[PDB]
Amino acid sequence: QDTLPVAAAFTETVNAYFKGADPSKCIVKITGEMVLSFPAGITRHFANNPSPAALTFRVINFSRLEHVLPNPQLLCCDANTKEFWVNMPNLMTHLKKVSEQKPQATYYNVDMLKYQVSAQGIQSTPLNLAVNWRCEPSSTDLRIDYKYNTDAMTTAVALNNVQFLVPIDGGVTKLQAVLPPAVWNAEQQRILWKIPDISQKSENGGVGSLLARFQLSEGPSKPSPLVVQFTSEGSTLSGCDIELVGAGYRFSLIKKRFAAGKYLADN
Ligand SMILES: [Zn+2]
Ligand SMILES: [Zn+2]
Ligand SMILES: [Zn+2]
Ligand SMILES: [Zn+2]
Repeated sequence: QDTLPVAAAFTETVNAYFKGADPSKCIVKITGEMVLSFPAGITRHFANNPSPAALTFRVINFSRLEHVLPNPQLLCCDANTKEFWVNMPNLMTHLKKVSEQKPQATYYNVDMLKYQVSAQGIQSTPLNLAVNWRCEPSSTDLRIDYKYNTDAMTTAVALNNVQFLVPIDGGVTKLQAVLPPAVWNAEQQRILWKIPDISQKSENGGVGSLLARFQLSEGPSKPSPLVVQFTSEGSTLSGCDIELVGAGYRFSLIKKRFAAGKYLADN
């Protein structure tokens, strides 16, 4: 059983732009990459195997992907499934090069597939947002409504390190009625909320509001984009998975994760 243990990862990035409370105006773009990881020692392995067993895999739910770019050195020579035969001499050349360059490395990550995920508006979005501003001549009311949305992801999984940053115009003298607690950057004139986790297991099922009032010393505030951050582990957005075909290899791990890229909301 000289089967090389190997690892795979899908990593997805969701971009979203929300416009007031109007779902039809939400612009969504999801991208991703599939990466193969080879464990230190592969070089010795290929030293014993000049003509190794072919590395062939199949990507599940392939129809959910569009704009697929296969590694032009390692790949490319029907509905929902696509099979690949990795180019072995080029993979070994590669792995020899990076190994003789980072000999201390515990694994070598190789990019196989770059792709886009067919998205359908606000449904494809793991965190729904609606922002409302009330801009008085000397006062500003800010409301951020968020909703954890399981429909965007393959399996119900938490959002981690969630950040809500928003610039406040008009020269703020004082913060009032701030709920939950946030952090005011004075030098930068902008407010930041942090929630460590959001999910079904969160309070109110992952549905919440961020509230702030601001006293101004200069005119009204002009609303600015809410910028959001979060990461996630244990699920993809695309619903893709990977399988080995043929003998000689084993997946030691298949890591699935996604993260917010440009994730904005306007008034
Ligand atoms: Zn071996
Ligand atoms: Zn096929
Ligand atoms: Zn290379
Ligand atoms: Zn990469």
